[PDB]
Formats: sequence, structure tokens, C-alpha cells
Amino acid sequence: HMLFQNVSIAGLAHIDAPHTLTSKEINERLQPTYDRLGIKTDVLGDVAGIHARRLWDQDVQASDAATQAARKALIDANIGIEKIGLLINTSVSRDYLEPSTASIVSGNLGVSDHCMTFDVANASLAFINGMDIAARMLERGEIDYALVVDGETANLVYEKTLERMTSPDVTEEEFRNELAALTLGCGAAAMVMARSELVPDAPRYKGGVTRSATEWNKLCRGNLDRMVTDTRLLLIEGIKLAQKTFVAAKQVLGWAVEELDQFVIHQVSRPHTAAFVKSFGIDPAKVMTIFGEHGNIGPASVPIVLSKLKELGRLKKGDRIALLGIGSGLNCSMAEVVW
Amino acid sequence: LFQNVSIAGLAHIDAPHTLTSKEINERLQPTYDRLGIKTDVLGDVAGIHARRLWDQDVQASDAATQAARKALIDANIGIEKIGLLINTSVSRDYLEPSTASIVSGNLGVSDHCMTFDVANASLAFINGMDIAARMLERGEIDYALVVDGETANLVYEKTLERMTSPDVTEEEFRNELAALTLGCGAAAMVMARSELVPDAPRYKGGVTRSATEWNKLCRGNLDRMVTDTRLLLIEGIKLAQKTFVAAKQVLGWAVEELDQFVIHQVSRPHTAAFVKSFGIDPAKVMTIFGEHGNIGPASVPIVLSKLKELGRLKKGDRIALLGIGSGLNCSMAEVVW
Ligand SMILES: CCCCCCCCCCCCCC(=O)SCCNC(=O)CCNC(=O)[C@H](O)C(C)(C)COP(=O)(O)OP(=O)(O)OC[C@H]1O[C@@H](n2cnc3c(N)ncnc32)[C@H](O)[C@@H]1OP(=O)(O)O
Ligand SMILES: CCCCCCCCCCCCCC(=O)O
Repeated sequence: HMLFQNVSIAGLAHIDAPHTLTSKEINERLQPTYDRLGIKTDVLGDVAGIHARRLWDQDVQASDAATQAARKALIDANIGIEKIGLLINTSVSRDYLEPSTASIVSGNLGVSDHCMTFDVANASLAFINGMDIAARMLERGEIDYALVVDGETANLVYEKTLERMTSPDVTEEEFRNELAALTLGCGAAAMVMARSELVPDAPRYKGGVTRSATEWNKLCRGNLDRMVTDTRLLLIEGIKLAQKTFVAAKQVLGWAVEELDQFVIHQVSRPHTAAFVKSFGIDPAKVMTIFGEHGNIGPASVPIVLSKLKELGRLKKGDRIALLGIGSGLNCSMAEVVW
Repeated sequence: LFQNVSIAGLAHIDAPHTLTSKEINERLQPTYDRLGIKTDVLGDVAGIHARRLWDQDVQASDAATQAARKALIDANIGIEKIGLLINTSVSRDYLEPSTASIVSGNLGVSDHCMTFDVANASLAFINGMDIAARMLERGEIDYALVVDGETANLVYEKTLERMTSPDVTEEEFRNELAALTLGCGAAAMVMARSELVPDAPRYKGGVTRSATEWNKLCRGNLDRMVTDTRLLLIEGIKLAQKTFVAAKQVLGWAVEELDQFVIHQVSRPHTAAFVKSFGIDPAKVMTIFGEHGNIGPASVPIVLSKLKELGRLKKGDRIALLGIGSGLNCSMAEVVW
């Protein structure tokens, strides 16, 4: 069913950004605005369910964060950069409109003049898009190894959003529109993929399915210093698209929820995740969450969670792992890894 | 090499307003005299006499959508046949969502349609073609759209502001001069499985080489681009030369056996230096930078579209696509008409 054959995960790593910014600290700054607007509940901690997120230093570029994750992934795969035939950067954050962030990461790492490099961008689903693009090359044997890399920077969005929200003249509409920006987090991930013949004991990536609802492309719009979001509609329409995607997953992947061992789900908030889980009858014990302390790390979130599961010893040979995400667009992808 | 991939349709959009270099020079003149500049670098050296700008508030997605509708017409298919849409432009108005999702919503793609952006300076359209080719070959989709709209209005407005500020120095001038060689435009291409379109040109793919140590040489956002023009020409030509040598082995290329060269459009001296390297007949190399400037990753398919519309290509004609982009990355591929 066009599922990938002989494509494996040779190496995986994540980077947690070092600086903790608490929702309590945020609420401190926003309190005069809350009081003016008559907001009496903690919409960050109690409603969204986010208690903290991580930020980098101000001088860290997306390419820097991605470079860090990539070096750690190369070590996990026990290979040198000279073996990499393809490097794709999947992040929402970017250094410049041009050149690609991939070219910057590739120069930092010292790839060879045979290495193919470029960025893919697609909100929170891009890492999975990157894995599929690499998989198609690896399956046909065009390359032996690929790197998929992703660094996210939320520093500037916090800095400018907080300034706008605490201005004496901010409107209730603008405040509500920008609030979800304060659920984002910094972080990075990278994966080394390989032809299975080279790594017979490595986990296998099978791919999976994708569905879209691009008529909803206005729901969440972001730039370096601003994100505007219709949270209510994003939930309702996101969930509808996921159910459609699940029907497809059952068809091509043969999925039955009680037969899956882990669900690695992109997270936009605690209620969004709860609605998702309840929708498909998923065992909550099978769903790791880092949103509470890391917020939403965009397209890095899924591979960060998978890396964290690996490091926690939660994954064992033969485990069936579902990668699931809804991304601004809207887009929804569901794929399988067999550990 | 790709065996079962074809180009079902192709289209370009020329932007409607002309900004001549003569007119730029009139604005720049007091800066020129204050700095003792006696040369017309744009006109006499770069050989860019004009470029096109959009009406105000045309966004990248708008330009790309215009081109896509035209390319669907050229392919004789409705949007419901498209299983994949990739946007490859440098211009974008948001980091999220993809500019592809916005174009896709404009066009009304189906809920089965996979969409996303590829970014790779001026090489991204060829990258997007190759990504679509692999999906077509593998049987995942029947038809793909690759789209690209570029918006240079802002970069011109802000760059001309800076170059006329009374403080401006000659080094600042030289550092931003390359931004005055850019232009607006758009292109889109429909790719398909060959069994569906037997008379259509075949896309064979090609080879890719990189020189990623040179990533600092040209850096740009919507309002500003800085460029080391001298080193970029020298290193860009080195990499183009290496990739062309590689193309000679794996594609079997010999210069006298290719009918058209479709080159990324950078400047007269860039172009001249490449074709002299390999003794390429300049008559086999269509150029539009003279009046359109550098339209980034859309430059190559805009040229290909213009050749198609000129209507003088014939079946069996071997067409070399020579793409390159700030990075540096280079890719060369073959279409057989
Ligand atoms: C970023 C997003 C924006 C929005 C989207 C946009 C579109 C899509 C995106 C596209 C993405 C874009 C991505 C990209 O990558 S675009 C980057 C590649 N493009 C360019 O570099 C632009 C064109 N550059 C050239 O054509 C050549 O380098 C020039 C013509 C400059 C020199 O060529 P050449 O080597 O043959 O000339 P020469 O050395 O013998 O000098 C002769 C004369 O010229 C004078 N001179 C030389 N250099 C400069 C200078 N820098 N400033 C001022 N003057 C200069 C010099 O003083 C001398 O004068 P005179 O003494 O004899 O008095
Ligand atoms: C294969 C193209 C041959 C033309 C020679 C161009 C010289 C290299 C300069 C490349 C500059 C980057 C171009 C871009 O991203 O717009």
C-alpha cells in the first residue's frame, strides 16, 4: 500500500532549550491587562494546561539549534557526516528567507559536495514530511543515510507578544487573538535515517497516510514576532480532519487502537489532546505528553517525544508506534514505526 | 533516472509594472555624484535595463495562484486531479502555514491532496520537481502542481530608501546593489505519470552537487538582501562547472548534443562566464534578465514556459535545465520534448 520497505531509523536525538519561562511569570506581567479586561481565570495554566516552556539564548538561530540536534543524532547512529547523502531541515523558524536553513546547517556540519540539501516547511507536520521524502530516496537506494533536522526559536514571539499585550491600549480582540503564542516552546530534534540493510536491528519506518482541509488556512497565522490563532475553530476543525485521517489509517496501516503500543501526538494544548484521545478511544497511558512543561514545539514536537520515549526505556523491540499530528493548513498525517 | 515522469502543463506570469534602470539611476544620481560614481553598473555591467513589479499588496500566494490556474489550463485538468502541491518560492508572507496551503485553499484542492513548501533559494523549483517525480514514479499520485510566486516590491522600496539616505556609504551601496537586479514574476508546472500523457515532454531528472561552505555569501528577507557579488560569481561558477562535469558522466551530456540550455538568470557576466567555460553557443541560451532581472527559483520555469509559448521547440529536443541557488547548491537535469 505504498508503505516504505527497508527504511530504518539509525539514530535519533532531541535538545531541550535551557531557560525555563513559567506561566506564573507570564501571568505576573499580564496581570494589569487581565484586570482591565476582567479576566479572572488562569487561561494559560488551567485552561490551556501549560505550566512552563523553554527558551534559548537570544543569539541562537534555528540553524544553530538544528546543528546541535544533528551532531547528537550522528553520534546516536555511530556515523560521520561524510556518509550523509541528504539533509532536510523541517523547521517553522528560519534564519533568512534565503538561503535555506538546511544550507547553513550543512555548512556547519561539513557535508560533502555530493550531499543534497533543502528546507521543507509545513507547520507542525514537516518533520514527518521530511522523513517521507528521505524514505523515498532510501527505499530506492539513491542514498545510504539521510539527516532530517529541526530547530525551533520562540524567543522573539514571546518578547514582542508580551510587549503588545501589556500595552495600555491593547484591545480585547488582539489579546485573545495572540494568546496562543504564549503556548509555544523552544527545542530541537534530528533523525538519521538509513537503508535497513546497513542497520538490521534498527527500528523500521513504514510511513502512512495524510489528509488535508486547506480551506481552513486562515485559522493560525505566524511570523517571527507574532502568531494569531482561532483556538476554538482550530480544535473543532482539527478533530474533524483527524477522524477522516484515522479512517484512512485503519485502511492502509490496518490500525486498531488497542493493538498500538504508543501514540506520539503533536500537542497544541491539554484540552485539544484530551478531545483527540477521547475521540478515538485511545488509552491515555499510551500517550506521552510534554506540553505541560515544554509547550508546543511545532514540527519538532513529534520527534522530540519519540526521542524522549526512547531515552526513558519506554520502547521495546516489536513495539508498534503511531506518529499522529494535525498541523496549520489544515493538514493531518498518521504514520507507523515498528521498534 | 526517472522513467515514467512527464511535464503535463506549464505557465508563467510576467508582473505588470516596469521599473527601468534609467529611472533607478535618476533617483540614485545625487548619491552617485556625492560618492564620485561615474559608472552605470546596472545597465552597462550587469546588463539589467529593467525589471517588473506587481501592484501593491500582491502576496506570494496570490502570484502563485495566478500561475497555477494558468498551468492547470495548459495541462487540461481540473484541480481535483492534483494529488500533490509544492510551493517553492523564496517569497512567503508567513512562516506558518505553508504558502502551499494558502494557494491550495485558493484553488480548492481535495482533502486527499498533500501540500507543503520547499525552500532552497533559486534552486527550489527543481528540488520540487524531483520530489514530485519520486512520488509519481512510486505510484502515490497521478498529477502534481509545483508553484512559485516572487514579490520584490518591498525589497526595492526599502533598498532605494537606504541608498538615497544622505548618510549612505559606497560600501553599503555595493553590499545591496544585487537587490536591484531582482524582479517579480511567477511560474507553475503540472507533472504527471507518463502513461497518462504520452505526448508530453519527459522529465529524466539529473545530478546535484553542493558547496554549502558558501552559505553566508547572499542573505535575504522580504525587505533586504546583502550580497558579496565578487566571491559569489567566482564560487557559483566553480560549483556550476563541477555539476556540469558530473552531468557529462551520468547524463552522458555533450554540449553539441543539447538543443537548449535553460539557465538560472543572474547577470550578463555570470552568464558569459558559464557559457565560455564550456563553449556553449549563446544562441542556445535564452535570457530574460535584461528586462525582468533575477526572478529567483521561478526564473528557470519562466524561461521554459516562454520557450514553450514561443512554439519553436520540437519533439526529441534535448533541453538542459541548469539550476543554482544561494547556498550554494546546484542541480542539472534533462527534459526531452
Ligand atoms: C530576498 C527576497 C526578496 C524578494 C524576492 C525577490 C525575487 C526572488 C528571490 C531571488 C533570490 C536572490 C538570490 C541571489 O543569490 S541574487 C545574488 C546573485 N546576483 C547578483 O550578484 C547581482 C548581480 N551582480 C553582478 O551582476 C556583478 O556582480 C556586477 C555587475 C556587480 C559585477 O560584475 P563584474 O565582475 O563583471 O564587474 P567588475 O568587477 O569588473 O566591475 C566593473 C565595474 O562594476 C563596478 N561594480 C562591481 N561590483 C559592484 C557592486 N557590487 N556594486 C557597485 N558597483 C560594482 C565596479 O566598481 C566597476 O566600476 P568602474 O570602476 O569600472 O567604475
Ligand atoms: C547554472 C547557472 C549558471 C549561471 C552562473 C551563476 C553564477 C552563480 C551565482 C549564483 C548566485 C545564486 C543565485 C540565486 O540564488 O539567485
